[PDB]
Amino acid sequence: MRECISIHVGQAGVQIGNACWELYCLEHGIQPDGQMPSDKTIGGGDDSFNTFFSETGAGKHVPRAVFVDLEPTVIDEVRTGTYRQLFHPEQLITGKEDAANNYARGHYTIGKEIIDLVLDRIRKLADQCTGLQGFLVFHSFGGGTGSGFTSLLMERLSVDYGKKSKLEFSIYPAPQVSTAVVEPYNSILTTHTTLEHSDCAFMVDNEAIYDICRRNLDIERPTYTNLNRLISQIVSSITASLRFDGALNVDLTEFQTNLVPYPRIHFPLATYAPVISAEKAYHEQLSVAEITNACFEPANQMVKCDPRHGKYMACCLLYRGDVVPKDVNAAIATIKTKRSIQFVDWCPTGFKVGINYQPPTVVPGGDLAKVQRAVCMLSNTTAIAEAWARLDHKFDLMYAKRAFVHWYVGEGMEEGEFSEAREDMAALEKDYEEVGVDSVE
Amino acid sequence: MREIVHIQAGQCGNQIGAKFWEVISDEHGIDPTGSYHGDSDLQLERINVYYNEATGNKYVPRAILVDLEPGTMDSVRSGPFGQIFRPDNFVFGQSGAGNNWAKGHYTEGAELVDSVLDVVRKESESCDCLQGFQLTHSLGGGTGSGMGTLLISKIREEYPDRIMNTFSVMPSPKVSDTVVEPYNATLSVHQLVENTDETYCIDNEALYDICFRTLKLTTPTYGDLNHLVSATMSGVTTCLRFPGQLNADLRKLAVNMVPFPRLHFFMPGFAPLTSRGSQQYRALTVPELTQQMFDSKNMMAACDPRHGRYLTVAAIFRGRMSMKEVDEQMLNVQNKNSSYFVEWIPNNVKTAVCDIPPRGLKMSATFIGNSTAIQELFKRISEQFTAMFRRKAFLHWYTGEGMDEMEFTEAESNMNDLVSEYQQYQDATADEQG
Amino acid sequence: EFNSQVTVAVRVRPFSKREKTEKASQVVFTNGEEITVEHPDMKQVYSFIYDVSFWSFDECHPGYASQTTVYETLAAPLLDRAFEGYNTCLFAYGQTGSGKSYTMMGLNEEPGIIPRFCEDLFAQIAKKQTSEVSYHLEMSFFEVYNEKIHDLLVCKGENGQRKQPLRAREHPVSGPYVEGLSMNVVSSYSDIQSWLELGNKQRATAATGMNDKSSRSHSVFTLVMTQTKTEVVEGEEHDHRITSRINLVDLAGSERCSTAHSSGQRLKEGVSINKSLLTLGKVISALSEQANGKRVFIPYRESTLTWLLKESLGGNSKTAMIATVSPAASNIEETLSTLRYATQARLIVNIAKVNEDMNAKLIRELK
Ligand SMILES: CC(=O)O[C@H]1C(=O)[C@@]2(C)[C@H]([C@H](OC(=O)c3ccccc3)[C@]3(O)C[C@H](OC(=O)[C@H](O)[C@@H](NC(=O)c4ccccc4)c4ccccc4)C(C)=C1C3(C)C)[C@]1(OC(C)=O)CO[C@@H]1C[C@@H]2O
Ligand SMILES: Nc1nc2c(ncn2[C@@H]2O[C@H](COP(=O)(O)OP(=O)(O)OP(=O)(O)O)[C@@H](O)[C@H]2O)c(=O)[nH]1
Ligand SMILES: Nc1nc2c(ncn2[C@@H]2O[C@H](COP(=O)(O)OP(=O)(O)O)[C@@H](O)[C@H]2O)c(=O)[nH]1
Ligand SMILES: Nc1ncnc2c1ncn2[C@@H]1O[C@H](COP(=O)(O)OP(=O)(O)O)[C@@H](O)[C@H]1O
Ligand SMILES: [Mg+2]
Ligand SMILES: [Mg+2]
Repeated sequence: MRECISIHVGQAGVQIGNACWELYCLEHGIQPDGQMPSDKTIGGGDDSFNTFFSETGAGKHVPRAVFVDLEPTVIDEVRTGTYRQLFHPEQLITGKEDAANNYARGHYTIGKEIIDLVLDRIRKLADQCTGLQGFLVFHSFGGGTGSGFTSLLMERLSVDYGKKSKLEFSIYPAPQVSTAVVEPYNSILTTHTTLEHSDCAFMVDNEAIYDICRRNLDIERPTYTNLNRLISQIVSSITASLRFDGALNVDLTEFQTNLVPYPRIHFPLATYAPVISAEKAYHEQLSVAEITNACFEPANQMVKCDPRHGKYMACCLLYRGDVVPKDVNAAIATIKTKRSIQFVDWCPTGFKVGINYQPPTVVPGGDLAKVQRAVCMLSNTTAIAEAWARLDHKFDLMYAKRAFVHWYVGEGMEEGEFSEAREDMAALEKDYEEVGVDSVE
Repeated sequence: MREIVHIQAGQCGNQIGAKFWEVISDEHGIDPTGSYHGDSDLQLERINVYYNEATGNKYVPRAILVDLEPGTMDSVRSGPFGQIFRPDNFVFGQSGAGNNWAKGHYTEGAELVDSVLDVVRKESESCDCLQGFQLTHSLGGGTGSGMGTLLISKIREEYPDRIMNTFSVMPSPKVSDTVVEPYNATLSVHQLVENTDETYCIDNEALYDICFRTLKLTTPTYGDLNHLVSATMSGVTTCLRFPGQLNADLRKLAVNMVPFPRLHFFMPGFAPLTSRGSQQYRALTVPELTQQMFDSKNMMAACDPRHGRYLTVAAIFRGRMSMKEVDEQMLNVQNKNSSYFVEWIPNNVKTAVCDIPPRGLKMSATFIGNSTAIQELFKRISEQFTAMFRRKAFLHWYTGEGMDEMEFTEAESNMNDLVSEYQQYQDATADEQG
Repeated sequence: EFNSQVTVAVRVRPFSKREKTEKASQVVFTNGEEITVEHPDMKQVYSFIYDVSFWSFDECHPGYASQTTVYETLAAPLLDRAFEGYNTCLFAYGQTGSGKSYTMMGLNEEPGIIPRFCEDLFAQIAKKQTSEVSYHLEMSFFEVYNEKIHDLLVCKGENGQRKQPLRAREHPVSGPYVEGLSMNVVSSYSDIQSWLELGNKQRATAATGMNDKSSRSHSVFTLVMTQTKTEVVEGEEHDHRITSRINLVDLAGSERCSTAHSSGQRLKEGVSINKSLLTLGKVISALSEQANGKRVFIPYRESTLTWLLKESLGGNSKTAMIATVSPAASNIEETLSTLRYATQARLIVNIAKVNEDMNAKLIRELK
C-alpha cells in the first residue's frame, strides 16, 4: 500500500544497507532466510510490511532494494554471508573495474554498461508496487560510483519517474579526516548535477560519529560496523510511520516541504540523541526533555558543523516509543526560550513533529542499549555554508595548478565542467547568505 | 577478475619473483605442485588475480620469465616452486646483454621480444578483464633495462588503457655493481616517464640498512632482500584478492598518487619488520606501525624524504583494524610534520584496509610515497652520465650496436626536466595573499 | 635586449545553424577595441581588451572584418618580420565550431590566412628577385592525432590501414623536431596550393553534433625560407644567409561529450584533443606567470603539440594568437575560458632574434 525503494551505491551504501536490513528484519520478525515463523499463529496481519519487504506465496520475504558498487568485493560478501537467502540474486556487479575515485568514470565510462541494467530492476520493482512514495539513495561524496553513478542515476530517475521524492543519505566529507585526495572535485561536481534533481539530502560525517562513539558509548577503537548501525536508526525513524502506527504520522512528502525553503538549500543534517550504552542506560531517566535538548547539542550532531555560527530554518523531530505530546510541547518552548538557538525572522514556526509507538529494536552484538524512547532531528541550517566554503577553497588550490585533471579529462570530461561547478557552488554559497539576512522595511 | 600479468626480466626480477610466488602461495594455500591445501575459503575466491586453474584444481601462475641467459631459469626449475610455472613461459636466449642497454633494446632483445609478446597476448586474452601489468626488473644492466623497457614501449601501445606497474632496482649512491649503471639507468627513465603509471623505485643499500638496523641481521643474502620487496608487491595487490572495509585497486592509488603524468616514482615501505627477539617486547597497533612506515629508515629508495616534500602518500593496512585509529593517525602526521607536505593538496594521504592479514601477523601495513627527494637519485645519474659522456668514455659499445649521441642527449635533458618538475614543488610556495 | 610581446587577436563568429534553430541570444557585443559579455541572467558583466578584435557577426554592420582584413592586420606584419629575418608563428585557439579552420585555411571561395600568406610572400619575392638576393622555400604540413604524428603531404599506399607515424626528437640546438618529415621545395603559388589540397584531403575530419566537418587533429604548416645575400668581400660573394620558420597552427576544440554525441573513436580522439588542450592551456598559464617575476617550469613534454611548439609559445619567435568565439549564450563559459587564456597570452614575452647564421664564427667577433 505504501512502498519505498532503497538504493545502495558503493562500498558505503552497501555496508550501510547491510546495517539496515539487519534491523528491518528484526523489527518485523523476519529471519535471514526471508521466513516469518510467527505469522502461523497470527494467520494474517501485515508483519510482512510492504514498505520494504515483498512477500511470496511460499512464506518468503524479499526486500525492495538495488545494490550497486562497480566492484564485486563488497556485494559478494552478501552472496556468501548470512543474508544471502534474503536478497534477489539480481545484485548488480559489472564491476570488472572500479571507478578509481573519478567522477568521470562513474559518469562517462563505467557508469554506462550498468545503468540501463539498473533502471531495469527498479522498473521491475516499481511495477510490483502500488503506492510508490519515493526513493532512498545511499551513497558517499568522495568516490567515483557514489558521486558519479548517483548523479547519472538521479538524472535518469528524474525523467522515468519525475515528481517523486528522491531522498539522499550521503556521507559528507569531513573537514580534516579523509581517505582520498580527490574528494573535493568529486563532491563539487556531484552537487552541481544533483541540485536540480534531488529533493532533500541528509548529510552525515564520519569524523563526528567517531567522536559520538567516544564520549557517550565509550568506544575508543570503533569501526564502520558501529557507524552504520547508527545510520540504520536514522532511516528507520524516517520510514517508521509508513510501517507502524502512531499519534502523528509523517509521510515522505513532508520532509520535502518543511525542510526545503528554496529548491537549492535542501541540505539538512541528522541527529540521534539517546546514543548510550547499557552502562549509561541506567543512571538516567531519558525523558523527552532530556532527549530533545540532546538533539540540539552541537557535540551530538552527525555532521561536523556548529549551528551557533549560523541560524536554523526548519527542524523536524521524529519521536518513537512511549511519548506523550505534552512532553514535546513543553520541550520546544524550552528550545525557543534559549537565545543560543537562533531562528530566521521569516520562519517563526520552525518545528515539525512526528510521534510513533514502536520503540527502537536492539541488534544483538551492538553497543546501543534498549530504550523506551528514541528521537531523530532533521535540521536545515545556514552553518553548512562553512563546509561548502572549505570545499571550494580546496578545489581552488588544486584546480589552479590543474592537478589530477588529466585523469578526469582522460575518461570523458572537459576542463570547462570544473569552472561551471565552482560558480554554481559559489551562487549556493551566496544563496545561503541572502536567507540569513533579516528583512527590512 | 582484476587479473595481473607478471613479467620477470633479468637475474634480479627472476630472483625476486621466484620469492614472490613463495610468498603468495603460502597466502592462498597452494603447494609446490599447484595443488590447494589451504584452510579458509577466501583464498580460492580471488586466486584468479595471479593464478589460473589447469586440470584438477591444480593452479598455474600467470608468470613470464625472460632473460638472455639460461642460468637464471635453471635456478627456478631446480628450486622449491619450480614445478608450477608453465614450461612454455620460460623464454630465454644465450649471449646476454653484456651490461649494454644497446643490446637488450635493439640487437639481441629485439630478436627475443616477439616470443615474449606471444605469451603476454595469450595470458591477457585468456583473462576476463585486465587490470594491468607488473614488471620486476633491474636497471643497471642490459636485460631488465633494455628488454624490459622495450616491452613496456610495446604493451603501452597495445594496451594503452591499462596499468603498467614496475618494480625497479635503481643504482645505489655509494657502491656500484656495474660500471655503466648511468647510461642504462638514464635511457630507461627516458622511456619509463613516457610509458608507465606506477614505478616503485628500490635500492639495495637501503635494504642493507633495514636488514642491519631493524631486523638485526648480520649476513643478509639476496633472498632476504627480495623477501622484503615481495611483501610490498603483495600489499599493493591485496585489496583485489581479499575483502575489507575500504578497498583500493591499482588505479585508485595512481589517481590519488600521480598528480601530474610524469611524477609516478614512489618510495615504498613495509611494517612491521622486527628482529626475532624484540617481537615479544612490542605491541602491535597502528600508532606503532605508522611510526615505522613514515620513518626515513624504513624506505627502499635510498632517498631521505626530509630533504623534500611528500606530494602524496598512501597506506595499505591488513587486519581487524579500527578506522578511527587509522584516520586519526594519518591526520597526526600532516598536522605535526606539515613542512614535509604540500599546501595545495589539503589531504596528502590515502588509506586502505583489508580484513584478511598476512599468514603469521595479526596486522601488517604497506606504504607508498611520492616525494621530491627522488630528485636526488636522478640528479646523481645526470652528474655521473655527463662526466662520462663529455669525454665519451664507454660510448663506442652503445654506438656500435646502432645508436647515436643524440639519443644520449635526449635522455639527459628529459631527466633534468623531471628534476625541475620536482624542484619547483619542493621549494615552499606562497600566493599573493591567499 | 629584445622582448617581443605576443600579438593576441579575437574573432567573433556569426550565428550557426544550431544556434539559429535554437534561437540563441546575442551576448558578445563590441565597440571596436573592447569585447564585452553581458550574461543573460544580468548579474555581472565582463569585458576584455585586446590588441585586435574582429566582428564577423553581421556581413552588413560597420566594423565587419573580412578574410583580407584579418590577413592585412595580423599576417602581413609577420611576413615583414619573416623577410627581416625573424621566426614567426600564428596559432588559433577556441572551441568546437568557432571558426578556426575557416580563419586560417578557409574554403574554396573564402580563403583563409595560409593561401594569402604564401601568395603575398611569393609576390614580394618575385618583386625583389634581384641578383643581389636569392630565395629558397621549403614547406611541411603535418598532423597530430591521438598523440601520434603524421605527414599530410604524402600519397598513402593502399592497405587495410596506411598511416605511418613519425617520431619527435630533441636536437640540442635547434630544439624539438620531427624525424621522417617530408620537406618539399616550392617555387610559386601553384605547388603550395596543390600541397594544401592534398594535406586538407588527408587530414582527419568527422561529423559531430557541433560541426559536420570537425577536424579531429591539430595541423601545423611550416615554411622554411632561406634568403641568400651578398657582401663585397675578400673573395667570392653570396656569403650571407637568413633562415626563417613560419608556423601556422590550426587546433581542434574541447568537444564536450554530452553535446558532441560521441562514442568510440570520436570519444577516443575527442579525449586526446581534451588532453592536448589541457596541456597547452597549462603552458599558456605558466608562460603568463613566468613573465611576471614568479619562476615556473613550463611542461612541454606532456604533449607532442607543446613539445614541437616549444620554440613558438616561448623561446625564439614573433608569435600571434587568434582566439575564436561564438556570440550565442549557450557557450558562455567556454567562450570565457578562451578569452581568459587569450588575456593571459597577451602577457607572454619572447626573445626574437635575426638568424644571420654567423654567431660565434667570425662576424660575431667583428661585432
Ligand atoms: C612471530 C614469529 O613466530 O616469527 C615471525 C617473525 O619473527 C617476524 C619478524 C617475521 C619473520 O620474517 C623474517 O624473518 C624476514 C627475514 C628476511 C626478510 C624479511 C623478513 C618471519 O620469518 C616471517 C613470518 O611472517 C610471515 O610468514 C608472513 O606471512 C610473510 N610470509 C612470507 O613472506 C613467507 C616467506 C617464505 C615462505 C612462506 C611465507 C609474509 C610477508 C608479507 C606478505 C605475506 C606474507 C613471521 C610471522 C615470523 C617469521 C616466520 C620469523 C617478519 O616477516 C615479515 C616481513 O612480515 C619479519 O618482520 C615480520 C614480523 C614477524 O614477527
Ligand atoms: N560510514 C561509512 N563510510 C564509508 C564506508 N566505506 C567507505 N566510506 C566512505 O566513503 C568514502 C570513499 O568513497 P567510497 O565509499 O569508497 O566510494 P565507492 O563507492 O567505493 O567508489 P570507488 O572508490 O570508486 O569504488 C570515504 O571517505 C569513507 O569515509 C563505510 O563502510 N561506512
Ligand atoms: N635486489 C636484487 N638485485 C639484484 C639481484 N641480482 C642482481 N641484482 C641487480 O641487478 C643488476 C645486474 O643486472 P642483470 O640484470 O643481472 O644483468 P644481466 O644478467 O646482463 O641481465 C645489479 O645492479 C644488481 O644490483 C638480486 O638477487 N636481488
Ligand atoms: N566568418 C564566417 N562567415 C561565414 N561562415 C562562417 C564564418 N566562420 C565560421 N563559419 C562557418 O562555421 C563553420 C566553422 O567550422 P570550423 O571553423 O571548421 O570549426 P573549428 O573552428 O572547430 O575547426 C564552417 O562551416 C563555416 O562555414
Ligand atoms: Mg569501491
Ligand atoms: Mg578545424
